[PDB]
Amino acid sequence: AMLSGKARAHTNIALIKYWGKANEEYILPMNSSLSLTLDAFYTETTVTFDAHYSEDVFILNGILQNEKQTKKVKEFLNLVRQQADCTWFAKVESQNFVASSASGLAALAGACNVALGLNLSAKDLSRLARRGSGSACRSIFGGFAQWNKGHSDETSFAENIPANNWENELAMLFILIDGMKRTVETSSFYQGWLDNVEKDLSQVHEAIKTKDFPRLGEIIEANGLRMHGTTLGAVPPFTYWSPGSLQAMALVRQARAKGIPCYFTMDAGPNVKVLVEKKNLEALKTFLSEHFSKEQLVPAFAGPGIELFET
Repeated sequence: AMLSGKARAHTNIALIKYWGKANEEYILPMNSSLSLTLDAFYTETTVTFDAHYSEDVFILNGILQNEKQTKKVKEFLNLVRQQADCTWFAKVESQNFVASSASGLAALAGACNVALGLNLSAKDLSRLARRGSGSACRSIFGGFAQWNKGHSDETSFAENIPANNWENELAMLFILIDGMKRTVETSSFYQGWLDNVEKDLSQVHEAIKTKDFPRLGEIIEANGLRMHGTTLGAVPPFTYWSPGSLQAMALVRQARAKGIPCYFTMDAGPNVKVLVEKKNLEALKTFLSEHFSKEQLVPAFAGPGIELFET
Protein backbone atom coordinates (compact mmCIF):
# COMPACT_ATOMS: atom_id res chain seq x y z
CA ALA A 1 0.00 0.00 0.00
CA MET A 2 2.53 2.52 -1.22
CA LEU A 3 3.14 4.60 -4.31
CA SER A 4 6.41 6.38 -5.03
CA GLY A 5 8.11 8.48 -7.68
CA LYS A 6 11.21 10.51 -8.33
CA ALA A 7 12.20 13.55 -10.35
CA ARG A 8 15.17 15.86 -10.94
CA ALA A 9 14.66 19.55 -11.70
CA HIS A 10 17.23 22.33 -12.37
CA THR A 11 17.14 25.88 -11.04
CA ASN A 12 16.36 28.72 -13.40
CA ILE A 13 17.22 32.43 -13.21
CA ALA A 14 14.58 34.95 -14.24
CA LEU A 15 15.81 37.33 -16.93
CA ILE A 16 12.46 39.10 -17.19
CA LYS A 17 11.31 38.98 -13.58
CA TYR A 18 8.27 37.40 -12.03
CA TRP A 19 7.29 40.15 -9.68
CA GLY A 20 3.89 40.27 -8.05
CA LYS A 21 0.85 37.96 -7.89
CA ALA A 22 -2.53 38.74 -9.41
CA ASN A 23 -4.01 35.78 -7.47
CA GLU A 24 -2.47 34.35 -4.34
CA GLU A 25 -4.48 31.14 -4.08
CA TYR A 26 -3.62 29.95 -7.63
CA ILE A 27 -0.29 31.82 -8.01
CA LEU A 28 -1.32 33.69 -11.17
CA PRO A 29 1.21 36.46 -11.79
CA MET A 30 0.73 40.15 -12.53
CA ASN A 31 3.04 39.77 -15.54
CA SER A 32 4.73 37.16 -17.72
CA SER A 33 8.37 36.19 -17.09
CA LEU A 34 11.31 34.60 -18.89
CA SER A 35 14.20 32.58 -17.42
CA LEU A 36 17.22 30.47 -18.31
CA THR A 37 17.43 27.01 -16.77
CA LEU A 38 20.92 26.23 -15.47
CA ASP A 39 22.94 23.00 -15.45
CA ALA A 40 24.94 23.33 -12.24
CA PHE A 41 22.17 23.58 -9.67
CA TYR A 42 19.35 21.10 -9.30
CA THR A 43 17.24 19.14 -6.84
CA GLU A 44 16.35 15.47 -6.77
CA THR A 45 13.22 14.46 -4.91
CA THR A 46 11.60 11.12 -4.13
CA VAL A 47 8.09 11.08 -2.70
CA THR A 48 6.45 8.05 -1.07
CA PHE A 49 2.77 7.94 -0.21
CA ASP A 50 2.08 5.07 2.20
CA ALA A 51 -1.09 4.05 4.02
CA HIS A 52 1.06 3.14 7.01
CA TYR A 53 2.58 6.61 7.45
CA SER A 54 1.26 8.53 10.45
CA GLU A 55 2.29 12.04 9.36
CA ASP A 56 3.95 13.95 6.54
CA VAL A 57 7.75 13.85 6.75
CA PHE A 58 10.20 16.00 4.80
CA ILE A 59 13.94 15.25 4.79
CA LEU A 60 16.24 17.72 3.04
CA ASN A 61 19.89 16.84 2.42
CA GLY A 62 19.59 14.14 5.08
CA ILE A 63 18.08 16.48 7.67
CA LEU A 64 14.55 16.14 9.04
CA GLN A 65 12.75 19.44 8.44
CA ASN A 66 10.62 20.96 11.17
CA GLU A 67 7.04 22.20 10.75
CA LYS A 68 7.93 25.69 9.55
CA GLN A 69 10.51 24.34 7.12
CA THR A 70 7.93 21.86 5.78
CA LYS A 71 5.05 24.33 5.32
CA LYS A 72 5.26 24.78 1.54
CA VAL A 73 5.95 21.08 0.92
CA LYS A 74 2.94 20.27 3.08
CA GLU A 75 0.63 22.68 1.27
CA PHE A 76 1.68 21.27 -2.07
CA LEU A 77 1.16 17.71 -0.82
CA ASN A 78 -2.32 18.63 0.35
CA LEU A 79 -3.10 20.20 -3.05
CA VAL A 80 -1.95 17.23 -5.09
CA ARG A 81 -3.64 14.79 -2.68
CA GLN A 82 -6.95 16.66 -2.88
CA GLN A 83 -6.80 16.52 -6.69
CA ALA A 84 -5.97 12.82 -6.73
CA ASP A 85 -8.41 12.03 -3.91
CA CYS A 86 -5.44 10.43 -2.12
CA THR A 87 -5.77 10.01 1.64
CA TRP A 88 -2.26 8.89 2.54
CA PHE A 89 0.46 10.78 4.34
CA ALA A 90 3.78 11.08 2.49
CA LYS A 91 7.53 11.08 2.92
CA VAL A 92 9.49 13.57 0.84
CA GLU A 93 13.26 12.99 0.51
CA SER A 94 15.08 15.75 -1.32
CA GLN A 95 18.76 16.42 -2.07
CA ASN A 96 20.12 19.69 -3.46
CA PHE A 97 23.08 19.42 -5.85
CA VAL A 98 25.28 22.50 -5.93
CA ALA A 99 16.49 29.14 -6.80
CA SER A 100 16.76 25.86 -4.95
CA SER A 101 13.25 26.34 -3.47
CA ALA A 102 11.91 26.39 -7.04
CA SER A 103 14.01 23.46 -8.36
CA GLY A 104 12.74 21.57 -5.30
CA LEU A 105 9.05 22.33 -5.82
CA ALA A 106 9.39 21.49 -9.52
CA ALA A 107 10.95 18.17 -8.58
CA LEU A 108 8.28 17.44 -6.00
CA ALA A 109 5.61 18.12 -8.64
CA GLY A 110 7.35 15.69 -10.98
CA ALA A 111 7.78 13.03 -8.30
CA CYS A 112 4.09 13.28 -7.29
CA ASN A 113 3.09 13.11 -10.98
CA VAL A 114 4.99 9.82 -11.20
CA ALA A 115 3.86 8.39 -7.87
CA LEU A 116 0.14 9.12 -8.27
CA GLY A 117 0.10 8.18 -11.96
CA LEU A 118 -1.14 11.59 -13.07
CA ASN A 119 0.35 11.20 -16.57
CA LEU A 120 0.65 14.98 -16.98
CA SER A 121 1.74 16.71 -20.11
CA ALA A 122 4.62 19.16 -19.73
CA LYS A 123 2.10 21.99 -19.90
CA ASP A 124 -0.03 20.45 -17.15
CA LEU A 125 3.02 19.65 -15.02
CA SER A 126 4.05 23.31 -15.28
CA ARG A 127 0.53 24.30 -14.12
CA LEU A 128 0.81 21.94 -11.12
CA ALA A 129 4.30 23.13 -10.22
CA ARG A 130 2.98 26.73 -10.50
CA ARG A 131 0.83 25.99 -7.45
CA GLY A 132 3.92 25.32 -5.43
CA SER A 133 5.89 28.34 -6.62
CA GLY A 134 5.83 30.53 -9.67
CA SER A 135 9.47 29.96 -10.51
CA ALA A 136 9.00 26.19 -10.24
CA CYS A 137 6.67 26.26 -13.25
CA ARG A 138 9.55 27.43 -15.51
CA SER A 139 11.98 24.75 -14.24
CA ILE A 140 9.83 22.12 -15.91
CA PHE A 141 11.62 23.28 -19.09
CA GLY A 142 15.24 23.57 -20.16
CA GLY A 143 17.04 26.48 -21.75
CA PHE A 144 14.97 29.59 -22.24
CA ALA A 145 11.48 29.28 -20.81
CA GLN A 146 8.54 31.69 -20.57
CA TRP A 147 5.80 31.68 -17.94
CA ASN A 148 2.73 33.09 -19.72
CA LYS A 149 0.74 34.96 -17.08
CA GLY A 150 -2.60 33.83 -18.49
CA HIS A 151 -5.76 34.80 -16.70
CA SER A 152 -6.67 31.55 -14.90
CA ASP A 153 -5.37 28.26 -13.50
CA GLU A 154 -5.86 26.73 -16.94
CA THR A 155 -3.99 29.41 -18.95
CA SER A 156 -1.07 30.29 -16.64
CA PHE A 157 1.86 28.01 -17.44
CA ALA A 158 5.33 27.94 -18.90
CA GLU A 159 6.82 26.78 -22.19
CA ASN A 160 10.28 26.39 -23.73
CA ILE A 161 11.44 29.17 -26.06
CA PRO A 162 13.28 27.68 -29.07
CA ALA A 163 16.50 29.60 -29.68
CA ASN A 164 18.28 27.57 -32.40
CA ASN A 165 20.60 26.43 -29.60
CA TRP A 166 21.73 29.94 -28.62
CA GLU A 167 21.42 28.91 -24.96
CA ASN A 168 24.32 26.53 -25.46
CA GLU A 169 26.51 29.53 -26.33
CA LEU A 170 25.69 31.33 -23.04
CA ALA A 171 26.73 31.17 -19.40
CA MET A 172 25.95 32.69 -16.02
CA LEU A 173 28.52 33.49 -13.35
CA PHE A 174 27.16 33.74 -9.82
CA ILE A 175 28.87 36.16 -7.43
CA LEU A 176 28.09 34.98 -3.94
CA ILE A 177 27.63 37.84 -1.51
CA ASP A 178 6.04 39.42 1.45
CA GLY A 179 8.31 42.01 -0.22
CA MET A 180 6.57 41.16 -3.44
CA LYS A 181 3.14 41.53 -1.85
CA ARG A 182 4.11 44.75 -0.10
CA THR A 183 5.34 46.13 -3.43
CA VAL A 184 2.20 45.22 -5.39
CA GLU A 185 -0.04 46.65 -2.68
CA THR A 186 1.88 49.81 -1.83
CA SER A 187 4.62 50.87 -4.25
CA SER A 188 4.02 54.05 -6.28
CA PHE A 189 6.49 52.59 -8.76
CA TYR A 190 4.64 49.32 -9.44
CA GLN A 191 2.63 50.65 -12.41
CA GLY A 192 5.82 51.73 -14.14
CA TRP A 193 7.11 48.21 -13.63
CA LEU A 194 3.95 46.70 -15.16
CA ASP A 195 3.93 49.16 -18.07
CA ASN A 196 7.42 48.10 -19.19
CA VAL A 197 7.34 44.28 -18.89
CA GLU A 198 5.76 43.39 -22.22
CA LYS A 199 8.12 45.67 -24.19
CA ASP A 200 11.01 43.96 -22.47
CA LEU A 201 9.70 40.49 -23.27
CA SER A 202 9.18 41.41 -26.92
CA GLN A 203 12.74 42.65 -27.19
CA VAL A 204 14.14 39.51 -25.54
CA HIS A 205 12.30 37.43 -28.12
CA GLU A 206 13.73 39.60 -30.91
CA ALA A 207 17.21 39.35 -29.37
CA ILE A 208 16.93 35.55 -29.14
CA LYS A 209 15.78 35.28 -32.77
CA THR A 210 18.86 37.22 -33.96
CA LYS A 211 21.29 35.94 -31.28
CA ASP A 212 21.94 39.54 -30.29
CA PHE A 213 23.72 39.28 -26.95
CA PRO A 214 24.27 42.97 -26.17
CA ARG A 215 20.56 43.58 -26.83
CA LEU A 216 19.51 40.68 -24.58
CA GLY A 217 21.85 41.87 -21.86
CA GLU A 218 20.80 45.51 -21.89
CA ILE A 219 17.11 44.61 -21.69
CA ILE A 220 17.41 42.10 -18.88
CA GLU A 221 19.81 44.24 -16.88
CA ALA A 222 17.43 47.18 -16.98
CA ASN A 223 14.49 44.86 -16.26
CA GLY A 224 16.16 43.64 -13.08
CA LEU A 225 17.05 47.12 -11.95
CA ARG A 226 13.44 48.23 -12.57
CA MET A 227 12.20 45.44 -10.31
CA HIS A 228 14.57 46.53 -7.55
CA GLY A 229 13.54 50.18 -7.94
CA THR A 230 9.98 49.27 -7.08
CA THR A 231 10.88 48.20 -3.56
CA LEU A 232 12.17 51.73 -2.81
CA GLY A 233 8.70 53.06 -3.48
CA ALA A 234 6.94 50.51 -1.27
CA VAL A 235 5.50 51.48 2.11
CA PRO A 236 7.71 50.96 4.14
CA PRO A 237 10.46 51.01 1.50
CA PHE A 238 13.21 48.41 1.44
CA THR A 239 15.99 46.98 -0.70
CA TYR A 240 17.20 43.46 -1.31
CA TRP A 241 20.69 44.81 -1.96
CA SER A 242 23.68 44.44 0.32
CA PRO A 243 26.93 46.52 0.13
CA GLY A 244 28.61 43.67 -1.76
CA SER A 245 25.75 43.56 -4.28
CA LEU A 246 26.54 47.13 -5.31
CA GLN A 247 30.26 46.41 -5.53
CA ALA A 248 29.56 43.45 -7.82
CA MET A 249 27.27 45.49 -10.10
CA ALA A 250 29.83 48.30 -10.43
CA LEU A 251 32.52 45.74 -11.26
CA VAL A 252 30.31 44.31 -13.97
CA ARG A 253 30.01 47.80 -15.42
CA GLN A 254 33.81 48.11 -15.22
CA ALA A 255 34.09 44.77 -17.05
CA ARG A 256 31.91 46.06 -19.86
CA ALA A 257 34.08 49.18 -20.09
CA LYS A 258 37.14 46.88 -20.45
CA GLY A 259 35.45 45.20 -23.38
CA ILE A 260 33.81 42.10 -21.81
CA PRO A 261 30.08 42.08 -22.70
CA CYS A 262 28.32 40.85 -19.59
CA TYR A 263 25.18 41.92 -17.73
CA PHE A 264 23.98 41.43 -14.15
CA THR A 265 20.70 40.47 -12.58
CA MET A 266 19.60 40.06 -8.94
CA ASP A 267 16.64 38.35 -7.30
CA ALA A 268 15.18 38.62 -3.78
CA GLY A 269 18.55 38.67 -2.07
CA PRO A 270 22.15 39.94 -2.36
CA ASN A 271 23.81 37.51 -4.80
CA VAL A 272 24.62 38.87 -8.25
CA LYS A 273 24.20 36.74 -11.33
CA VAL A 274 26.17 37.73 -14.43
CA LEU A 275 25.08 36.76 -17.93
CA VAL A 276 28.10 36.31 -20.25
CA GLU A 277 28.94 34.49 -23.47
CA LYS A 278 30.89 31.25 -23.22
CA LYS A 279 33.39 32.55 -25.78
CA ASN A 280 33.83 35.54 -23.41
CA LEU A 281 33.40 33.51 -20.22
CA GLU A 282 37.08 32.90 -19.41
CA ALA A 283 37.80 36.58 -20.15
CA LEU A 284 35.13 37.63 -17.63
CA LYS A 285 36.40 35.12 -15.06
CA THR A 286 39.90 36.53 -15.57
CA PHE A 287 38.69 40.11 -15.06
CA LEU A 288 36.54 39.34 -12.02
CA SER A 289 39.33 37.18 -10.53
CA GLU A 290 41.28 40.43 -10.17
CA HIS A 291 38.72 41.49 -7.52
CA PHE A 292 37.00 38.29 -6.32
CA SER A 293 38.52 34.99 -5.36
CA LYS A 294 37.91 32.28 -7.96
CA GLU A 295 35.90 30.54 -5.21
CA GLN A 296 33.28 33.32 -5.16
CA LEU A 297 32.71 32.99 -8.89
CA VAL A 298 30.51 29.94 -9.49
CA PRO A 299 29.81 29.29 -13.20
CA ALA A 300 26.83 27.63 -14.81
CA PHE A 301 25.63 26.80 -18.28
CA ALA A 302 22.20 26.09 -19.74
CA GLY A 303 20.40 23.10 -18.32
CA PRO A 304 17.64 20.68 -19.19
CA GLY A 305 14.00 20.51 -18.22
CA ILE A 306 12.53 18.14 -15.70
CA GLU A 307 13.44 14.45 -15.68
CA LEU A 308 11.03 11.85 -14.28
CA PHE A 309 11.97 8.45 -12.84
CA GLU A 310 9.96 5.48 -11.69
CA THR A 311 11.21 4.34 -8.32
